[PDB]
Amino acid sequence: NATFKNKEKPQEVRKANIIAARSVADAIRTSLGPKGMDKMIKTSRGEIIISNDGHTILKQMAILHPVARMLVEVSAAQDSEAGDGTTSVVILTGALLGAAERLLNKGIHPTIIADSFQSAAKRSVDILLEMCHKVSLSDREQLVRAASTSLSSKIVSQYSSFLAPLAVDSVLKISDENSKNVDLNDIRLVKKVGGTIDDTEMIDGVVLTQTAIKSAGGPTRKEKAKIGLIQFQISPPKPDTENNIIVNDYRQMDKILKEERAYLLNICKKIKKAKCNVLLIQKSILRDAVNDLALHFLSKLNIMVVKDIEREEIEFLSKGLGCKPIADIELFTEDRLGSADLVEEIDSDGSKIVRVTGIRNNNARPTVSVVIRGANNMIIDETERSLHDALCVIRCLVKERGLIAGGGAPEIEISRRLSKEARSMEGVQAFIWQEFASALEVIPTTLAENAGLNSIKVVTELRSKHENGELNDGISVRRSGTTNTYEEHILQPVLVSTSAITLASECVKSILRIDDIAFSR
Amino acid sequence: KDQGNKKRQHGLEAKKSHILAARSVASIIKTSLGPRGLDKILISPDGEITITNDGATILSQMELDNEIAKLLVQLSKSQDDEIGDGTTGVVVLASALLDQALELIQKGIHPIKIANGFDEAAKLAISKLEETCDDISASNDELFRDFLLRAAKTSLGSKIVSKDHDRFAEMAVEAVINVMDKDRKDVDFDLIKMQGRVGGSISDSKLINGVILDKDFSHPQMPKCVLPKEGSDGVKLAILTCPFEPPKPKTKHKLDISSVEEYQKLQTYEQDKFKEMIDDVKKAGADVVICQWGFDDEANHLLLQNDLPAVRWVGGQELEHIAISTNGRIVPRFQDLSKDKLGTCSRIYEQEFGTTKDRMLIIEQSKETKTVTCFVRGSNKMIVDEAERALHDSLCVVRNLVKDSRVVYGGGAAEVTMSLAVSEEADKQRGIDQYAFRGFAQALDTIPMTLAENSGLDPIGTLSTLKSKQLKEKISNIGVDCLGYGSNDMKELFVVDPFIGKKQQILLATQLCRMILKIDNVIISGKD
Amino acid sequence: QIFGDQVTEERAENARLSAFVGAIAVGDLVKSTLGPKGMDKLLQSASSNTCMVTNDGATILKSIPLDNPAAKVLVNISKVQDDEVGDGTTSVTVLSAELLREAEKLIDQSKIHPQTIIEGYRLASAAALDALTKAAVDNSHDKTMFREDLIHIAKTTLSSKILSQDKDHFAELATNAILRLKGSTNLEHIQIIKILGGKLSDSFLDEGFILAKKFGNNQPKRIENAKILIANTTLDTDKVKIFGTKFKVDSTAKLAQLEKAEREKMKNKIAKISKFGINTFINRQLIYDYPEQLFTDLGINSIEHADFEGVERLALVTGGEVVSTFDEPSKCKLGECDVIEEIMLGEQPFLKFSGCKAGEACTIVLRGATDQTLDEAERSLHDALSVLSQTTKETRTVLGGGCAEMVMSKAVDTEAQNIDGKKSLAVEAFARALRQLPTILADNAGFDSSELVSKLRSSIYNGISTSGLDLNNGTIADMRQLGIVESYKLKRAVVSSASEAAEVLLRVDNIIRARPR
Repeated sequence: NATFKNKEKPQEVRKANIIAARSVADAIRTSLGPKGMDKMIKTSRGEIIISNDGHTILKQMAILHPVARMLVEVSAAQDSEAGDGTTSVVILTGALLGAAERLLNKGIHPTIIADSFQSAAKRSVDILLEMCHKVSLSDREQLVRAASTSLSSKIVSQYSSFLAPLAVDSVLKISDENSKNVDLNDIRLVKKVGGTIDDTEMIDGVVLTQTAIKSAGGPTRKEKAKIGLIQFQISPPKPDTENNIIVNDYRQMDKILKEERAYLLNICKKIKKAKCNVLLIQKSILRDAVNDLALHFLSKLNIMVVKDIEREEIEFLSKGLGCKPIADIELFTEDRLGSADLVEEIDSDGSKIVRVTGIRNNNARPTVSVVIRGANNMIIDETERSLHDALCVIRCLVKERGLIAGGGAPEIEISRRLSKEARSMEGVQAFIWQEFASALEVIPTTLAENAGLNSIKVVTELRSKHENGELNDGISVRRSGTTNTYEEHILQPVLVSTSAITLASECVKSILRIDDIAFSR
Repeated sequence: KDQGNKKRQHGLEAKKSHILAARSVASIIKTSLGPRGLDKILISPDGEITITNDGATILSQMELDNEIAKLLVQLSKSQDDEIGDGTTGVVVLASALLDQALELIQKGIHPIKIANGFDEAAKLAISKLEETCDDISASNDELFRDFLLRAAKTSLGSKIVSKDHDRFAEMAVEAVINVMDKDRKDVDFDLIKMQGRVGGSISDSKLINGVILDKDFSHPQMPKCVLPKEGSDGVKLAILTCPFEPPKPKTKHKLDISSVEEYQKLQTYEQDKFKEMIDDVKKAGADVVICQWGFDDEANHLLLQNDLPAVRWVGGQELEHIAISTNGRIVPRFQDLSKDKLGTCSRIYEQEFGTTKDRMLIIEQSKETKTVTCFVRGSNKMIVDEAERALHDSLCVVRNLVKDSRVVYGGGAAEVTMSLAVSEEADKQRGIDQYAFRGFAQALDTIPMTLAENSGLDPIGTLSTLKSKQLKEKISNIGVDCLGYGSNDMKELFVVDPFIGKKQQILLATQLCRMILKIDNVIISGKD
Repeated sequence: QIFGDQVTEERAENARLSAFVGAIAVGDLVKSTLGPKGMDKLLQSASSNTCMVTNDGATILKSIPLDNPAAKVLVNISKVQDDEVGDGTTSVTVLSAELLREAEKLIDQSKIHPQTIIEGYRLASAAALDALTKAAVDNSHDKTMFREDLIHIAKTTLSSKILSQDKDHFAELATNAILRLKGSTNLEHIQIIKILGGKLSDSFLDEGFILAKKFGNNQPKRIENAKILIANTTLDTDKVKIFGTKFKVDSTAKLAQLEKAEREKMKNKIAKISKFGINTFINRQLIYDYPEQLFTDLGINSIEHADFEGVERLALVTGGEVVSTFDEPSKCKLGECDVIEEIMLGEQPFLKFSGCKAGEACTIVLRGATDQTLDEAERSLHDALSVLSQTTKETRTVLGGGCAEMVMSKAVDTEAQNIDGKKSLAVEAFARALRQLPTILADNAGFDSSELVSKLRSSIYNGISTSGLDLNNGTIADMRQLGIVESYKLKRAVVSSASEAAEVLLRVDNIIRARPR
């Protein structure tokens, strides 16, 4: 026939960006699953790194293609919300872009294509909630088993017996009820050299990163303490311009000492008037943080001093402790302090780490800082990343209760149900429900390809078994075939599959809505 | 010298190139001729974008290396001073004489004969327009003012100003009467100060009888108005071209203040020197002190207690407009200050203009002065710039209407009358001048055809229509319609052009056309 | 080589291409972003890591550097919509580009000066604004509750102002000076009279338009069934400046005799005053007794020293116009008033006009104790009348959803019915650009524009048409049942800005290349 010719071709420019976006998904496709293939990336600086993690690949890939950069932001939101599945959410996006290529060949405008994915994503989640097995946070046996399976993918396995309740008990105290999203940044994992894996202390109140004063007069312990956060630094006057101290006479020596000791004491006097037992000084290597004369002055006033506080923890300690930052001593008062029953310095082996308990504040809530110890540096590192993934899986259960059987089980059944529910629709949208169901099968198909199993054979075995049973069968690399993932202890929380579909519909939308690009400076 | 990058054309390729060079430049402003002409987007070398249809602004912004097109720029400088409305019309008319001259050069006519042919033809066209022109003041006195009120309306009819145009029509009539006397019948542009600022509206523009000279009154405690001071004559102002400072030698200077003891000595020393110089103002009896240089802090303290407002940082040209309006004098030094040299005015006050925070000041007279200051405002920077140039052209038309009571009806009726008159006299004068007069009449047809093209009508069919109405019926003035009107016959619509203004346009067209023909040689060097 | 520093004048036809193809290409960038379902665009810089994505039309146009000098003018035109209102700037740029699409079709098919086509848009835009007025509805309903909200806000504005002495009386004056207008809220319909020797709380409101400085000496103090004429002339001591002109006469009496002859020619214009069938005349200057005596015999009443501003406010309430010349008798637009009464208040002579033709207006006479009380009362009152009247023009809406856009199309087609010979295509193309607005909304929504607009036009063409664009079901549905309405001020602003946008671009015959930076 004769239809709209579209002399100008803004869509053909978008189709070029789709092919460029699908090329990124093809590279990440080989990295899906624990058996996925590694990728070699050479940075411009010359560093040679390798890993199968899709979050680390897309971060160091340095994509200059603007549409393909959206896959990096989705992987960032995938790790920030669910914490797992950053590789599968990118592959699912490429399938919807590939299915949209067939829709554009039929003369379908991308607006309906993007709008139909909204109803397709909302329906796929509702179907997923029907098959999801509801679990509650009051059961501590299910949370330990869910965290133990996430720790079995790392070098540390037999020592996870004490690591599993650590992540469970830490969240149950901060979960309360109906809290929706719980930020894992409130959980601080402290890495210290020395000790062993079996040595761990929760210390739900808070934990600092620094030692105490090693000079003369350091209390190293305080009882009934008030902890402030001082961004200022107590030092004799040191202007940023050129300065020099020249003493040619005995009168000149006393003149410099009296001006410095009085300036330091006047700051110490204002601190005692506010009843400040413990002080946290921001670390500055440029100038002096706390002078040795100030250490002797604050020791006579019975004020505990902890200096050299890391600048990264200044934002964290201002939140969990419920205190406020102090720029100047003139604005430094008691109202910005905390409340602490006991502040002491406890050294397991060689660490000499300071812990504080009993914040006792209404605005400050149980912000927990966990200490992780180990012999080698590679221990506390991999342990921190392994427990971080365990906190992400538990975070999924707190915001959205229930779990599903992983291994591509929900992707097959939802694709079969949307194919049958597509008859209830009519018009252009009805054909999109069929292509949307076929696009959900790329995740289980890739898992069978990266594991060495036959692509076409394993996928048909899932459609055959999922007809009679419900969510009882999936792909497992341990049995090298299709088996029960619930008996094999493979458990994927529902929020991961929910966020992966939600971010995929939003990513493909932000792609197809771009009809052109122009240089803008 | 510098044979490379050097071009020369004499007697062969110059005569053909000079006509085509001026034709391409004049063809730019042909579409902009008339009130219906189309605007252009101009970009200054600094990056400012302006839009105007005025031929003077377009030609003035042109910086070009074309040797023939520079002659169009040299005449345009004299067109704004003499008339100002002969910008686009003369250049098109001068190029029309060049196109007819090129046709005569191909026939073997000597170029000086073409120059003398257009000169003798221009003299005959003046005598024909002198017989057919009409008088204004002989018709009525108020009808003369009606032409002045509608003179600015024609220039403002193509702009947004046409809504409030009745305000600027009265400002042009009252300004010319004051600065021009019926004896010399000349309006000096240097005696009319053109000043405008952005903001407000176009209806807030006021006509001031004297210099404005915006000032903040120095120290804020000084009063905003100047009183007559208990029956004194007018308001005496001081014009000082020398700064007000404590006396110091030319050698050392280097004044160091060690402590408060030396600070009080220098403060009382400079204050006592200020008391000697202020007495010359008190002996002369000047109410306000206007100086060319800034003032000190202690200088404003003594002027505040004496009720003597201070005005500092006044330009040299700004002081010239002060002595002309107030009938004052320029006093070089302080010892020569006298009451006879003080400018006398009615009063000095600070008048707030709209919502503008500048809060300028007004110095009035109430008596006829030798100079005025036109104050224009507008809601846009372009509207202010367009209203200043339109008012300038309106003041020049009034100058020609009073200088010569005889006028002609424009809009194409004048050029067609000139063509039919010269074409009839072309057959009466035999010889070589016969073709010189016919080519001159054909060049005069370019203006009404260009106006016919710029009006969206057939230039050939309309030109024959104006010639048919002025012959078969009777000899009169019926022009082409530049702006949409009721009908033809501009004489009925009261469209008037000054006879001395149109006479000055046709003389500058033939004057430049000769100078173009009088130069057959072009020599330019290279760029080092 | 002209101008300087890589600045030259572009070719004539290339100037129209830069003003059209160059401007439409810039307009097509934000054209796909019109509406909530519109497209998006990426904006990339040289560093490429600073880039961003946004759907804002004002952000895309201003951020992208435009080397086209015609495109720089389009950006400055879009700034008018941002400063005046600040909403719907994208729709203004799109509609301004659609007018360029039709203007390019009118030129290329003509190649005649566009200035005539500009006159075709001015006559077509007037018919488009008239269709928006006939279909204009209001959420202003329950004005009685709005009257209670107007009197409370007026008292809030009077705070910190010297008018705070009595809040109830002054807020009642402003209440009756707005709701009783039933028309234009401009301050030119409200005359402020400032007098001395009285109290602020003693001020009253008079619906009649009040002047001062009573007219005439022997003229009567009352005029019944008045016909108002506006003219500017000097009938008292003409030939203002005679100094400098050479005078050759036998006696000085010939100088005054010439002035009598100059005023004798004015008698013909005096006769033209009586030919208008008017009993009342208004002049800005004064009039001598002899031409005023001729006014008494002919039945003409002379009004002197009316200035101009105060005259223009009188011609609007009486339905007249201002003209300084007489072209021909019985051709003019005249105003009228039923009763003219000469009164006196504050020890000053005043004039009272009552019964104006279609008169809707009021006059507030304030009694102050000094000039400071009078000046601060007039400025603070206008600030209250401006804010309270701002809610009258806004919240007044029209039927939206593409309806009013097509209602203007058939209204311009009605203007295309009775039209001049060469102005038919210029007006008809304006209706084509109005029909491209629903075409773009259907393309960005992902639907078929040719099927919807053709069924939308044929339905709205003849009769009984409430229909508009329905983007939810992808068909033509009734907007009144769905409740889709859009502001009347938005419709008036976009059409007026697009009309002015076409004036700026079409009046430019040739475009000089801008200086590259």
